Amino acid sequence: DIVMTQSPLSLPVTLGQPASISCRSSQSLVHNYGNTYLNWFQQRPGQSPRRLIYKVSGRDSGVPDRFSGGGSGTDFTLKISSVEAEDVGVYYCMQGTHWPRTFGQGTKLEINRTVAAPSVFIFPPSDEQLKSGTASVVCLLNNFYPREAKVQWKVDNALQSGNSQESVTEQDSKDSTYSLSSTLTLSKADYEKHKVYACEVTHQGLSSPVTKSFNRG
Amino acid sequence: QVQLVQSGAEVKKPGASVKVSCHASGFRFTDHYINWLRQAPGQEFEWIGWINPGNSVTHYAQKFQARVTMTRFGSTIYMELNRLRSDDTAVYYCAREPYDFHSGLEGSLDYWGQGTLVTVSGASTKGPSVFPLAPSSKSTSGGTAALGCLVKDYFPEPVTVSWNSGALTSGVHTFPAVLQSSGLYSLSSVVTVPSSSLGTQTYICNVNHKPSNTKVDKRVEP
Ligand SMILES: *[C@@H]1O[C@H](CO)[C@@H](O)[C@H](O)[C@H]1NC(C)=O
Repeated sequence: DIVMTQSPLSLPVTLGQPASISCRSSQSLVHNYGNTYLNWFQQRPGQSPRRLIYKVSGRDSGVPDRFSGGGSGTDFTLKISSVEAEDVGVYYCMQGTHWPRTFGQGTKLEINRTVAAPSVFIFPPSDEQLKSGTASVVCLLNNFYPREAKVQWKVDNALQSGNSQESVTEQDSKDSTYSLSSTLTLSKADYEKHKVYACEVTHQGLSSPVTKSFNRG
Repeated sequence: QVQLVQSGAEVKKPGASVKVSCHASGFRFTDHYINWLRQAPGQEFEWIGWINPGNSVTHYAQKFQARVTMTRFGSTIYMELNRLRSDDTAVYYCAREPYDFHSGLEGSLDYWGQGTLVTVSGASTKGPSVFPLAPSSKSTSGGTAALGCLVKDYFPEPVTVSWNSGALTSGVHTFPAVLQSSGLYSLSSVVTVPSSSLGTQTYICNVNHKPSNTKVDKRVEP
């Protein structure tokens, strides 16, 4: 019932460069008095959608001039003249000609910027947590690009093989960077079997691997 | 100013019902009707339906026609979804759609709510434990220190975390949650502050897990 298709599902764009996304409809979106109800929404990481374009080529005050929209019938295009840091997120097209309302799959605008070295920190288990029976050591990687980074847990120079979890944030809306959190979790027993806990980090912005570490005591 | 403030994150068991709220302000329902949609994480948006918040006349998509009910009271619009199933777990949104007395509903959405997470699970809910991530000499960089809060062992998602009652938002990174082998989630929120301030300023993590009605204010000292 009116299917929407978007042509680049993922779009890596360097800053200051243009970008274009295509929307294709299974039917004509022209309605009544010649209005073509095609909309373009933006959805930044962790936010609600925001309308950029209405009626194919309309743009509200507040939506930047670098956003434009065109096309006709069953073939439309959203263009950003010069991509900026806040343009990061997923863009959707939505028809309003018929019911039900239908969206595209969304285009993920992956923003590309200069290489950034991560800020590597580490946190020892809390005192409140140790009284519970488990111990969690946290390795923190702050604001780095590209997204690819390796975190390795070392317990007295022994490479760990399966006692940690990992998580990466979405791309930052200001510096186009990433952040990563690793959590090594053991029993209070296994925590008290060793002395030195370290996280070794490998990233393109580091000439040599940065090893953060703390020893019990 | 236009605001669409939705209710808190909910968790129901399969077969039960969920009722989501959307409180509107800054406009009138005379010329603005309310749409309800939803978004599964991996999926795109699915359109649920619309209501005229004046006469409470509804229009549902056939996918939800049998088990959805949109209502209104005052300036609050409700969306009830019955006979819940596992694939009904998604973030539900309300959205504004302007109305012209000639040509009717404009085919667009201008303002959205912040959305509410709804998860369908038979498992019992569990509040989170909150442990400090204390700023150390191993936490200091270019004269900057990093501190945080570790939110562990909760179910289900989500947990919202603020710092100093919303007085601190700069440098905050609340990481996506991770599923443990226990079947419980765990995430870590951190913030970078001046190291010179570790003895003058107070840093509190405010943790809220509405599915369990759990509120934890943890103080992080160096
Ligand atoms: C991303 O942007 C940088 C900065 O100009 C550029 O040098 C680089 O070629 C771009 N892409 C890749 C693959 O590095």
